[PDB]
Amino acid sequence: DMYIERAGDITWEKDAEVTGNSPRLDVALDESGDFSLVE
Amino acid sequence: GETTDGVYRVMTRRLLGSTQVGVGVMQEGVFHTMWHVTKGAALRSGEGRLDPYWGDVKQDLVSYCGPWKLDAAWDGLSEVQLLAVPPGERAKNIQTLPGIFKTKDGDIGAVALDYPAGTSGSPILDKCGRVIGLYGNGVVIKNGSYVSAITQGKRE
Ligand SMILES: Cc1cc(CO)c2cccc(CC(=O)N3CC[C@@H](N)C3)c2n1
Repeated sequence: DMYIERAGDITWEKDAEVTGNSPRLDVALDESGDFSLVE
Repeated sequence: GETTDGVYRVMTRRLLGSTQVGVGVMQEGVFHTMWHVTKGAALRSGEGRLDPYWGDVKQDLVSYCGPWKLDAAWDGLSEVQLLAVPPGERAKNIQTLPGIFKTKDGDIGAVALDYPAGTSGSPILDKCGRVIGLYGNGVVIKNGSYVSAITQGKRE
């Protein structure tokens, strides 16, 4: 049996840690909702 | 139960200790998460019970107590914040410029940020603090690193 606990407000936080890249990826989505790399 | 807007942890006791299986968003009295987190099972909020209302395994989305409410979209240009909520750790904004999932049915936002699977359901925000989608359905790339779709549902 599953339960929820509050973990914060939803707010844009100015000067948050800035990171991660921006790849353009060719993908397929199957009937099971799993993404895959179309190569 | 607790129906304050904001982000919440999704926990189970069915395994050793209390385990965080995912994250979700409460807005306008509706709780929003990813299908792979709850499997469409009911949820507890104190004494309150949350029953599933809508879901789709292919979108990997599910709403509790009402229809999907989150309709804001990545604009295709601006940076975004992943409001990440990892197991055992406090809520942490992470700013990024999304990449792109190219598919036969269209192009989708994607964020290249790697976090435990228990983080599945954490929201992604625009500069106005609106939820443009949820984190935790994506792919492992050549490097072995994880990339997640910005998964958004349709509001009626
Ligand atoms: C293997 C892996 C690794 C990482 C990070 O390294 C993940 C981060 C967030 C979320 C998921 C879960 C996920 O993407 N799906 C489950 C359901 C299916 N449709 C996709 C992660 N799965």
